[PDB]
Amino acid sequence: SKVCEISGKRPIVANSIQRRGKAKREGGVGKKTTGISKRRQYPNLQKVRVRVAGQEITFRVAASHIPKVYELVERAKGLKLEGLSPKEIKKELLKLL
Amino acid sequence: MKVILLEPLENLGDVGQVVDVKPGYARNYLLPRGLAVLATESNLKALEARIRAQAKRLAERKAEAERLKEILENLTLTIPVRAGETKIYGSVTAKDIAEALSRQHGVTIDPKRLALEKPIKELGEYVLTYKPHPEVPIQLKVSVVAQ
RNA sequence: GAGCCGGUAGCGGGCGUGGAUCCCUGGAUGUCCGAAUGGGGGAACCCGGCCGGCGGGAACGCCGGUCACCGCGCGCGCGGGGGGAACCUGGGGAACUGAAACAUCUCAGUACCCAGAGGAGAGGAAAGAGAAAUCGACUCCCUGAGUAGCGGCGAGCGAAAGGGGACCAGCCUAAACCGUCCGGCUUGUCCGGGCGGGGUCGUGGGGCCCUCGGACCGAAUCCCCAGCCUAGCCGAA
RNA sequence: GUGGUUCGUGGAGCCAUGGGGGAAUCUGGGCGGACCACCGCCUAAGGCUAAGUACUCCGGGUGACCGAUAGCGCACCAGUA
RNA sequence: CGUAGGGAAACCGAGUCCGAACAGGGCGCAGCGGCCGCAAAGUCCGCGGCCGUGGACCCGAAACCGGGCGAGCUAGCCCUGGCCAGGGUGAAGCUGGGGUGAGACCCAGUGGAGGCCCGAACCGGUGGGGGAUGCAAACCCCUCGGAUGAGCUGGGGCUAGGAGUGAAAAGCUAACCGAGCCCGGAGAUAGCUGGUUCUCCCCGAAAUGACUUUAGGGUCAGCCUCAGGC
RNA sequence: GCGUAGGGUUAGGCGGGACCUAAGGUGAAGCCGAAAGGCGUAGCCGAAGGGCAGCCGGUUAAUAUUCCGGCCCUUCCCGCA
RNA sequence: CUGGUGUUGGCUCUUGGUCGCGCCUGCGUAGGAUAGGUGGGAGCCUGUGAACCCCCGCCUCCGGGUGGGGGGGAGGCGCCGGUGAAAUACCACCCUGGCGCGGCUGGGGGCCUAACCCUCGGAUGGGGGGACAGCGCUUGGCGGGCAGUUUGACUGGGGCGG
RNA sequence: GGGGCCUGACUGCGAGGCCUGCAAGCCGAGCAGGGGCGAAAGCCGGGCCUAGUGAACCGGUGGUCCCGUGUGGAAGGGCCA
Ligand SMILES: [Mg+2]
Ligand SMILES: [Mg+2]
Ligand SMILES: [Mg+2]
Ligand SMILES: [Mg+2]
Ligand SMILES: [Mg+2]
Ligand SMILES: [Mg+2]
Ligand SMILES: [Mg+2]
Ligand SMILES: [Mg+2]
Ligand SMILES: [Mg+2]
Ligand SMILES: [Mg+2]
Ligand SMILES: [Mg+2]
Ligand SMILES: [Mg+2]
Ligand SMILES: [Mg+2]
Ligand SMILES: [Mg+2]
Ligand SMILES: [Mg+2]
Ligand SMILES: [Mg+2]
Ligand SMILES: [Mg+2]
Ligand SMILES: [Mg+2]
Ligand SMILES: [Mg+2]
Ligand SMILES: [Mg+2]
Ligand SMILES: [Mg+2]
Ligand SMILES: [Mg+2]
Ligand SMILES: [Mg+2]
Ligand SMILES: [Mg+2]
Ligand SMILES: [Mg+2]
Ligand SMILES: [Mg+2]
Ligand SMILES: [Mg+2]
Ligand SMILES: [Mg+2]
Ligand SMILES: [Mg+2]
Ligand SMILES: [Mg+2]
Ligand SMILES: [Mg+2]
Ligand SMILES: [Mg+2]
Ligand SMILES: [Mg+2]
Ligand SMILES: [Mg+2]
Ligand SMILES: [Mg+2]
Ligand SMILES: [Mg+2]
Ligand SMILES: [Mg+2]
Ligand SMILES: [Mg+2]
Ligand SMILES: [Mg+2]
Ligand SMILES: [Mg+2]
Ligand SMILES: [Mg+2]
Ligand SMILES: [Mg+2]
Ligand SMILES: [Mg+2]
Ligand SMILES: [Mg+2]
Ligand SMILES: [Mg+2]
Ligand SMILES: [Mg+2]
Ligand SMILES: [Mg+2]
Ligand SMILES: [Mg+2]
Ligand SMILES: [Mg+2]
Ligand SMILES: [Mg+2]
Ligand SMILES: [Mg+2]
Ligand SMILES: [Mg+2]
Ligand SMILES: [Mg+2]
Ligand SMILES: [Mg+2]
Ligand SMILES: [Mg+2]
Ligand SMILES: [Mg+2]
Ligand SMILES: [Mg+2]
Ligand SMILES: [Mg+2]
Ligand SMILES: [Mg+2]
Ligand SMILES: [Mg+2]
Ligand SMILES: [Mg+2]
Ligand SMILES: [Mg+2]
Ligand SMILES: [Mg+2]
Ligand SMILES: [Mg+2]
Ligand SMILES: [Mg+2]
Ligand SMILES: [Mg+2]
Ligand SMILES: [Mg+2]
Ligand SMILES: [Mg+2]
Ligand SMILES: [Mg+2]
Ligand SMILES: [Mg+2]
Ligand SMILES: [Mg+2]
Ligand SMILES: [Mg+2]
Ligand SMILES: [Mg+2]
Ligand SMILES: [Mg+2]
Ligand SMILES: [Mg+2]
Ligand SMILES: [Mg+2]
Ligand SMILES: [Mg+2]
Ligand SMILES: [Mg+2]
Ligand SMILES: [Mg+2]
Ligand SMILES: [Mg+2]
Ligand SMILES: [Mg+2]
Ligand SMILES: [Mg+2]
Ligand SMILES: [Mg+2]
Ligand SMILES: [Mg+2]
Ligand SMILES: [Mg+2]
Ligand SMILES: [Mg+2]
Ligand SMILES: [Mg+2]
Ligand SMILES: [Mg+2]
Ligand SMILES: [Mg+2]
Ligand SMILES: [Mg+2]
Ligand SMILES: [Mg+2]
Ligand SMILES: [Mg+2]
Ligand SMILES: [Mg+2]
Ligand SMILES: [Mg+2]
Ligand SMILES: [Mg+2]
Ligand SMILES: [Mg+2]
Ligand SMILES: [Mg+2]
Ligand SMILES: [Mg+2]
Ligand SMILES: [Mg+2]
Ligand SMILES: [Mg+2]
Ligand SMILES: [Mg+2]
Ligand SMILES: [Mg+2]
Ligand SMILES: [Mg+2]
Ligand SMILES: [Mg+2]
Ligand SMILES: [Mg+2]
Ligand SMILES: [Mg+2]
Ligand SMILES: [Mg+2]
Ligand SMILES: [Mg+2]
Ligand SMILES: [Mg+2]
Ligand SMILES: [Mg+2]
Ligand SMILES: [Mg+2]
Ligand SMILES: [Mg+2]
Ligand SMILES: [Mg+2]
Ligand SMILES: [Mg+2]
Ligand SMILES: [Mg+2]
Ligand SMILES: [Mg+2]
Ligand SMILES: [Mg+2]
Ligand SMILES: [Mg+2]
Ligand SMILES: [Mg+2]
Ligand SMILES: [Mg+2]
Ligand SMILES: [Mg+2]
Ligand SMILES: [Mg+2]
Ligand SMILES: [Mg+2]
Ligand SMILES: [Mg+2]
Ligand SMILES: [Mg+2]
Ligand SMILES: [Mg+2]
Ligand SMILES: [Mg+2]
Ligand SMILES: [Mg+2]
Ligand SMILES: [Mg+2]
Ligand SMILES: [Mg+2]
Ligand SMILES: [Mg+2]
Ligand SMILES: [Mg+2]
Ligand SMILES: [Mg+2]
Ligand SMILES: [Mg+2]
Ligand SMILES: [Mg+2]
Ligand SMILES: [Mg+2]
Ligand SMILES: [Mg+2]
Ligand SMILES: [Mg+2]
Ligand SMILES: [Mg+2]
Ligand SMILES: [Mg+2]
Ligand SMILES: [Mg+2]
Ligand SMILES: [Mg+2]
Ligand SMILES: [Mg+2]
Ligand SMILES: [Mg+2]
Ligand SMILES: [Mg+2]
Ligand SMILES: [Mg+2]
Ligand SMILES: [Mg+2]
Ligand SMILES: [Mg+2]
Ligand SMILES: [Mg+2]
Ligand SMILES: [Mg+2]
Ligand SMILES: [Mg+2]
Ligand SMILES: [Mg+2]
Ligand SMILES: [Mg+2]
Ligand SMILES: [Mg+2]
Ligand SMILES: [Mg+2]
Ligand SMILES: [Mg+2]
Ligand SMILES: [Mg+2]
Ligand SMILES: [Mg+2]
Ligand SMILES: [Mg+2]
Ligand SMILES: [Mg+2]
Ligand SMILES: [Mg+2]
Ligand SMILES: [Mg+2]
Ligand SMILES: [Mg+2]
Ligand SMILES: [Mg+2]
Ligand SMILES: [Mg+2]
Ligand SMILES: [Mg+2]
Ligand SMILES: [Mg+2]
Ligand SMILES: [Mg+2]
Ligand SMILES: [Mg+2]
Ligand SMILES: [Mg+2]
Ligand SMILES: [Mg+2]
Ligand SMILES: [Mg+2]
Ligand SMILES: [Mg+2]
Ligand SMILES: [Mg+2]
Ligand SMILES: [Mg+2]
Ligand SMILES: [Mg+2]
Ligand SMILES: [Mg+2]
Ligand SMILES: [Mg+2]
Ligand SMILES: [Mg+2]
Ligand SMILES: [Mg+2]
Ligand SMILES: [Mg+2]
Ligand SMILES: [Mg+2]
Ligand SMILES: [Mg+2]
Repeated sequence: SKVCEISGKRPIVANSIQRRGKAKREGGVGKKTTGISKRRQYPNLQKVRVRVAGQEITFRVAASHIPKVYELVERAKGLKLEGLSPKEIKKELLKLL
Repeated sequence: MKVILLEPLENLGDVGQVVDVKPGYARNYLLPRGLAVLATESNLKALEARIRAQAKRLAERKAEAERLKEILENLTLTIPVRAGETKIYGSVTAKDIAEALSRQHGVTIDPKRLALEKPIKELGEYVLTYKPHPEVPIQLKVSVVAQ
């Protein structure tokens, strides 16, 4: 229920459509809409605790790009990173995206 | 997920082998505990490479030795010593053998590698294994004679 | 170019050809509040740290300078914060009403809220349009047309191509390949991250590899100028 | 599962994407209204880009616009009493 | 826009559609004088009446919705303080005596409990009369309830619009609360009521029928009117 | 208690600050939300609670525990013991 | 509330389907005898030691089959013809069903731990829960808790009746 | 009322009219196609008659082979019942 830190995904808005009756293709009169109401669709966000530079880094990223986190990590090896703090190692990774 | 292993894991895969397992198992267990690596591209070349060197050096030695052998195999180590008849007074050791091959034939060696538990004490004609590289032995005939 | 000290006369005193008042551009000063930012705060109030000065000055007080938070970049530098009548784009987003009731539908993604930008904003150089065997980025107006189609085919909704006009313009990167600086351990023909070169297209193009051949284009950034703006002046009888 | 387009599931493609599965580099791939083939158009998943366009707090010109119950709520010390 | 129409369409075309048809039927097809002039289909701009779309003749709702403002009145709670004259009854407990095997328990003194009692301040508002363009958009007088409790009260706070509080009356939430107020969508909608401004001249109605979630509103016909034609 | 003009409010000790904490308010760290914003130990803000050293009298047309008088007290800076 | 899937992993047991192999198994007149099908097909067997005797399982349509183990240890079945629709030694490819290893999955049981969640003056860690729960896309249901509306006209006033 | 052979309980149209606000509902000679009863003239487009019914929208089934969204097909439609 927020924003992927890797994909920039974000809660979009979708309608909840309610339909009744038989379709045409099933040899029926056709579908009928009985009630449309906005919903909202969330990205399947999850936590991703990783340890980098002897420091724990956790992302609130959607389940889609989870394998990108480790990529960032894997890609971050070539960086002066010791001595830094968590928020510092995060920002340094994100800059790789 | 295809992964690269860092330590052989029972009934799973040999060190350096590449297997395909459940992503949950790979990233919540094998990668944390330094037990394996993503079969990526980046740190997939680094595996394709160290096999070369490790195959290059071994292939190097197993040739820097065959190069040796041919040096030996076509010659004989003669050792003069003081003795009456077939039993020697002193003794001829590998370190002794070393001096010779160093002395004559301008070759250097490691006595420890040479196979010869008991220091020779009687004369005759001997063939002894040097064992410079396993699976790659040598047969060096040494003529120990007196005077 | 002869009067002036605002609307405003008077009391009381001045100034102006040694060119004032007045008008236009630049500069200085500019208490206190306000994004307000040293700290607090019931805005314009209250209380501090540091460096330097004043007073007879140590306590007390005044004066000048500096001290909030955030992002980015190798404690110090550039930037942000807020305001603006509507106009613009993005994130959200109703209802009365219409359907002569009403739920799909309409009103309408309009009103409104929020973030952002700017003198404009958006869009924009085809993974387009769509039947011409053709067109050639995008934007706007006309027209195409209330056509095609959409619709409890009810009320109602409503295009695009093409054509005629305004304007006119096209570019930089990413990846392969060459080189270089750094750091990681699992020692290289390695992987990773910076920078530079190279490259950017659809008759497909580009790299590397041979082979043949070796000046004309030109900016949207910079500079000089005319032109224009912000006070004015001459002006027949 | 939705949103946009004239398209209200309709035969429903095209553009966009919240969820799942998940490739390729020109012998590639998206498109031409479900789908298949032929024939054609284009070349996504990085970005920038003047003018022609919109508004009017501001200044100016002009009206078969008003003329103090009109014209802006205010012609005057008005967003005031 | 017009010059060609017919058909659901391919498609034919002064014809075409249903059809086997040369049949029958539907919708269609053709200026005036003496080349000239004149008239005209059509089309274009003006003017006029009327219709469609927009607030569409003017004013008026009760209500719906969106974003903001309000708990300085009132309701509940939180934090901190304050107030309750005087008099009356006289619980447990204690002391002692009687009492018994020890007790329970009975009496006298002490003692001072209680959403206890009477009565001011404070808080309330039972009944009556006055008041009624009032002193007052809830007041005055007499009587009356509670009055150490679930009490009253100052000050600083928090909770709000389909939401808050509510010892519960749908009461209260800034003097009208069955969903507050302001501003906006907005000129909402109103088939209802009202209102519609100079003069003269000619004609001159209807209040019926049919259908109508229609019956005090509308569509067609009927009755009125105007221009042209017969 | 209205119109015009002039005059009048004097604190180291009375009240509030440079002292403190309450409900509550805000709010390093940290958490949450399409934006706006909503939470949140510490810390800060927050009073009619806590803490802190002035009592009597005289004076003016108008102020005084504020000026005057007498008698007391607080805190801070420097210096001596 | 709920099934499927993402977050979401490890090991073993017991069952279900699949492909891979060892395999084995199929019963009418007729016909040596218990014929799975289409072949290939007139020779295949033994020191990879034969007719025939005995010992264990296997299926048993009660007749046999097969695997076997010992003795002996060198013979036996094909075409020929009996025979039937189809016919036999032998060599493949497929079925019937059934058995064990391997695959790959679906259920159920049990246990881990590392994701995830709670907790611990100590926090790259300890401890409990535990791949369930929470959460995301999705299916279906319950659902006046709230939301938008409908609840007809004629009528000797409306309603009831008609 | 009885019985014989029969399917006109037709297809393609249909002059002219009743009724009439619209839309509907009603009668209908005759022409061709192909048939039935009759010797023939002739009758027959269901029933002596007047009620036995329901407009459009949406969709089902058979047929037609009209359109087919670059082209040939298909999806989906239109016409007939
Ligand atoms: Mg849904
Ligand atoms: Mg169909
Ligand atoms: Mg529908
Ligand atoms: Mg995770
Ligand atoms: Mg995935
Ligand atoms: Mg990327
Ligand atoms: Mg003056
Ligand atoms: Mg004077
Ligand atoms: Mg000053
Ligand atoms: Mg400040
Ligand atoms: Mg502040
Ligand atoms: Mg100083
Ligand atoms: Mg001073
Ligand atoms: Mg200062
Ligand atoms: Mg701004
Ligand atoms: Mg928008
Ligand atoms: Mg809403
Ligand atoms: Mg509505
Ligand atoms: Mg309206
Ligand atoms: Mg209407
Ligand atoms: Mg409307
Ligand atoms: Mg309506
Ligand atoms: Mg209506
Ligand atoms: Mg209604
Ligand atoms: Mg709309
Ligand atoms: Mg918007
Ligand atoms: Mg802002
Ligand atoms: Mg702004
Ligand atoms: Mg411009
Ligand atoms: Mg731009
Ligand atoms: Mg391009
Ligand atoms: Mg047109
Ligand atoms: Mg038109
Ligand atoms: Mg219709
Ligand atoms: Mg619309
Ligand atoms: Mg165009
Ligand atoms: Mg054009
Ligand atoms: Mg122009
Ligand atoms: Mg051009
Ligand atoms: Mg490099
Ligand atoms: Mg090429
Ligand atoms: Mg440029
Ligand atoms: Mg002049
Ligand atoms: Mg839609
Ligand atoms: Mg459908
Ligand atoms: Mg759709
Ligand atoms: Mg289109
Ligand atoms: Mg998606
Ligand atoms: Mg191709
Ligand atoms: Mg391809
Ligand atoms: Mg595509
Ligand atoms: Mg596609
Ligand atoms: Mg396609
Ligand atoms: Mg296309
Ligand atoms: Mg197509
Ligand atoms: Mg092709
Ligand atoms: Mg194209
Ligand atoms: Mg591309
Ligand atoms: Mg852009
Ligand atoms: Mg621009
Ligand atoms: Mg422009
Ligand atoms: Mg102007
Ligand atoms: Mg005038
Ligand atoms: Mg005038
Ligand atoms: Mg006036
Ligand atoms: Mg006025
Ligand atoms: Mg006047
Ligand atoms: Mg005709
Ligand atoms: Mg005719
Ligand atoms: Mg004419
Ligand atoms: Mg006209
Ligand atoms: Mg009209
Ligand atoms: Mg309107
Ligand atoms: Mg009007
Ligand atoms: Mg009005
Ligand atoms: Mg109104
Ligand atoms: Mg309502
Ligand atoms: Mg409501
Ligand atoms: Mg209160
Ligand atoms: Mg109060
Ligand atoms: Mg109460
Ligand atoms: Mg208290
Ligand atoms: Mg108290
Ligand atoms: Mg009392
Ligand atoms: Mg008492
Ligand atoms: Mg006691
Ligand atoms: Mg006693
Ligand atoms: Mg008492
Ligand atoms: Mg009492
Ligand atoms: Mg009492
Ligand atoms: Mg009361
Ligand atoms: Mg009373
Ligand atoms: Mg009362
Ligand atoms: Mg009374
Ligand atoms: Mg009386
Ligand atoms: Mg009374
Ligand atoms: Mg009375
Ligand atoms: Mg009143
Ligand atoms: Mg009253
Ligand atoms: Mg009284
Ligand atoms: Mg009393
Ligand atoms: Mg009383
Ligand atoms: Mg009481
Ligand atoms: Mg009492
Ligand atoms: Mg109390
Ligand atoms: Mg109180
Ligand atoms: Mg209070
Ligand atoms: Mg208060
Ligand atoms: Mg509140
Ligand atoms: Mg409300
Ligand atoms: Mg509201
Ligand atoms: Mg609100
Ligand atoms: Mg409520
Ligand atoms: Mg109010
Ligand atoms: Mg009220
Ligand atoms: Mg209401
Ligand atoms: Mg009120
Ligand atoms: Mg507003
Ligand atoms: Mg409106
Ligand atoms: Mg209404
Ligand atoms: Mg008059
Ligand atoms: Mg009538
Ligand atoms: Mg009708
Ligand atoms: Mg009806
Ligand atoms: Mg009536
Ligand atoms: Mg009429
Ligand atoms: Mg006439
Ligand atoms: Mg007085
Ligand atoms: Mg006075
Ligand atoms: Mg006077
Ligand atoms: Mg005086
Ligand atoms: Mg004093
Ligand atoms: Mg003080
Ligand atoms: Mg101080
Ligand atoms: Mg404090
Ligand atoms: Mg807060
Ligand atoms: Mg707090
Ligand atoms: Mg402090
Ligand atoms: Mg205090
Ligand atoms: Mg105090
Ligand atoms: Mg004190
Ligand atoms: Mg004090
Ligand atoms: Mg004292
Ligand atoms: Mg005084
Ligand atoms: Mg001392
Ligand atoms: Mg799952
Ligand atoms: Mg367990
Ligand atoms: Mg789960
Ligand atoms: Mg979560
Ligand atoms: Mg559902
Ligand atoms: Mg209810
Ligand atoms: Mg219900
Ligand atoms: Mg409700
Ligand atoms: Mg309701
Ligand atoms: Mg409504
Ligand atoms: Mg009625
Ligand atoms: Mg009737
Ligand atoms: Mg009646
Ligand atoms: Mg009556
Ligand atoms: Mg009546
Ligand atoms: Mg009647
Ligand atoms: Mg009834
Ligand atoms: Mg008969
Ligand atoms: Mg008969
Ligand atoms: Mg016959
Ligand atoms: Mg007729
Ligand atoms: Mg008629
Ligand atoms: Mg009928
Ligand atoms: Mg005939
Ligand atoms: Mg005949
Ligand atoms: Mg006959
Ligand atoms: Mg007839
Ligand atoms: Mg009948
Ligand atoms: Mg009969
Ligand atoms: Mg009926
Ligand atoms: Mg309908
Ligand atoms: Mg036809
Ligand atoms: Mg086609
Ligand atoms: Mg065709
Ligand atoms: Mg073909
Ligand atoms: Mg076909
Ligand atoms: Mg079809
Ligand atoms: Mg069809």
